[PDB]
Amino acid sequence: GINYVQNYNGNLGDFTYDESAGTFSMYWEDGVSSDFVVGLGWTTGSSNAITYSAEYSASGSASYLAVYGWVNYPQAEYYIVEDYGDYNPCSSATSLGTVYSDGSTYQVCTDTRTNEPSITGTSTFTQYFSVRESTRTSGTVTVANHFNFWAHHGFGNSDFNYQVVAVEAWSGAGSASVTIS
Repeated sequence: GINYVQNYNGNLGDFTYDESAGTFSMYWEDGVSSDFVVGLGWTTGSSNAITYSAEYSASGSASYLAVYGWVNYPQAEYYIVEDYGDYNPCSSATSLGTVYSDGSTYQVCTDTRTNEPSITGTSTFTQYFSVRESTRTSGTVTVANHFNFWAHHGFGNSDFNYQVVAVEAWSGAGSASVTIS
């Protein structure tokens, strides 16, 4: 029951959505050289499972097909990356382990962003990432398995701000078309 539309620089590409149908698409087939994050979701996140289906094409693009959201305190930005382009965030970040969920292992890592854009303006926050090793573009994400693993490493696992299925990119070109079931 979609009630939040995520649009962070959606203007850099062609973002279309229908909250009633639970569908959206994003074309950035001419390329982008700045960050966008677009998607559909809920004003308050939870640990309920999310089922989605997508056509996602982002080879040669620093991009993610991800469940994305925030925790108010301790302030954290989080990603459960189902598929991605050229860039793996865990290659550079502090490794936390591996979690197994919904048919694959996920590399888990963390990072700290200082004086960067956040749900409160500009601030310092922690990032948690689960990056799928056998990437896919459809399935169920049992969000609770990721939240419970990250909670061992300081993730607040309560006091949630928004949560969306999102497409992000900051370079390259591609397209995406997603349905949330």
